[PDB]
Amino acid sequence: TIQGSIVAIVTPMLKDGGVDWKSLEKLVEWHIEQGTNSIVAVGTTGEASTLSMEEHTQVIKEIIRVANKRIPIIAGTGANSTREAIELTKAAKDLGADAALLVTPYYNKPTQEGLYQHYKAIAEAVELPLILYNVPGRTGVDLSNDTAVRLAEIPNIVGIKDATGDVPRGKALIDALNGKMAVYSGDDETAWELMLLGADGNISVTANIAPKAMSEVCAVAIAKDEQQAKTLNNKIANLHNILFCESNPIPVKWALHEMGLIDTGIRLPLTPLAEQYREPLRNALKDAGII
Amino acid sequence: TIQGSIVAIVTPMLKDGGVDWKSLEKLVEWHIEQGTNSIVAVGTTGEASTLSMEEHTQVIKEIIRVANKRIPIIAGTGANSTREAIELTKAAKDLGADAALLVTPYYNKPTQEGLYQHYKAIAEAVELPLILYNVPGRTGVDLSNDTAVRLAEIPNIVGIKDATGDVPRGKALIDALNGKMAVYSGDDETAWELMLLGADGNISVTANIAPKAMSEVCAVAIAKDEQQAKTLNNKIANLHNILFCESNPIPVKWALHEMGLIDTGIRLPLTPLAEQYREPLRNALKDAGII
Ligand SMILES: N[C@@H](CCCC[NH3+])C(=O)O
Repeated sequence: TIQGSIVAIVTPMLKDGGVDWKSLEKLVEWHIEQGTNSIVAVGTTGEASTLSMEEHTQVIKEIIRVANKRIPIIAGTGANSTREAIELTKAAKDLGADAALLVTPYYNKPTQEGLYQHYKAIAEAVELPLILYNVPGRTGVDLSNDTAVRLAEIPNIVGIKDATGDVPRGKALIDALNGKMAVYSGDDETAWELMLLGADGNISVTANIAPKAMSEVCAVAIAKDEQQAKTLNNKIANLHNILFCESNPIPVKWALHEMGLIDTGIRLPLTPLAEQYREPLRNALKDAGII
Repeated sequence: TIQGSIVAIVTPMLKDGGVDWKSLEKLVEWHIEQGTNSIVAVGTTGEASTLSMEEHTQVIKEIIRVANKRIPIIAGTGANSTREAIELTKAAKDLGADAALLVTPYYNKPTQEGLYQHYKAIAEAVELPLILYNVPGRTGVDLSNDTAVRLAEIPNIVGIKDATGDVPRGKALIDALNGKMAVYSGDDETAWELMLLGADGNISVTANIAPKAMSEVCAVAIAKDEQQAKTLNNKIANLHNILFCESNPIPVKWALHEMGLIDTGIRLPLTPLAEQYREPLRNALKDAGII
């Protein structure tokens, strides 16, 4: 049921790396004003990895408070420990989050059965809608369509963020499932095509700097308007490319800085976008009319 | 500079997941007895990602207590947060660890420069020998030989665990380093080859079940006795392959259970060795004279 443009929102930071609450606040308000359908708080793009548990809670709480029930909020609550994922997802629920996005355990490479048992355990432990999140390139594991299909049987497992960018496989996944659970794109550059094939939305990086354009692209692709989905995407297709010239969220945070929306803060081991890409990005933002 | 067989020790668990302190004590004792040259406490093989911070500290504490200065203890203290890694590495230092092993930040994909700044920051914050650890298949990031050479200039960065299993690449690493830091194998199958090439040791998974054998293999290869290192390694070569039928430490823990040394405990998302693999493992263990 949650659909359209879902922004994986950055966690604005002060020069020293402290969370910049006033920028965070303005961003959320802007996304709501601009058309953004919902926000994933503290996901990969929001630097889940470098924020303390206390900061995860603080950030989730502020985004919910500022949203004021106008759009649904998803809390990023993934962990590579089943026990810890349970704790983070429970905390998200108690905070009133509408759903939780859970990346597959990264680094420790669990088996498919383990991924199955991991998710099942969380779903039975916390009574909240859970969205799976597969991004093999970052985690070391690949949650198969088959395993996702098995998980779709659990009532509170309501979707999956497929960041593979493998359109054929995403379509295969969509078809293998029925409205059993939703499928969200996690790859901005092929998102439009995924939604045209039935995905319910796009958990976007690009929606961070072009919330309305992406808002529109999703509405149109979900309505199966291929031609208008193609020409509305072409206008921002370049953005989809440069926002990953270095690992996300490095580029998108610098973009947001060139837009005057946030400061340069960014936490190690991540680093400020290398000088090498700042100008080509400034030009990409101009070419798209962002600035 | 630590040299030889360095066991990446498992952390024994009771059926319900609780750390089996008694078995751990017995294993540490056994390793010292059998010829193990060093122990890595709470590394990947020790399920560092599913142990609480307190259990982390406790495992290091116990291993150090039992070892009683007989052999150097390395503490696994890697994190994908620079702040977090410094905290864990200071802790290890204050606990009496001889060095710390830090895997490259996983999941969040820092740049090469981010990797350099991450490790540099930790080196300067904690006066303790640090060993880098590159295992691209688990982390989603590959610390290049160039970035390694850079880091080797730093006084207390004393070594690198190269888990690529790419010997020619390791040859190039050993050569480019000009001795500035040690190189350790993180791939049991090719460890004897990397050591014959100049590696100072093997942070081994196999040493968990064949410590006497891996200890001689290491000493002989480090001495550059190619014929004896090959024939000694040939006797345990099938183990290096079987111990990875599923993701480590899933197989080595079960092997150790078949040996009657530990219980079946393992924490989700990890799972006990799949049935189909238990017998073949038992046989390899029998052929190697372990069982
Ligand atoms: N630590 C080893 C274990 C994985 C087991 C593969 N089946 C690695 O990085 O590859």
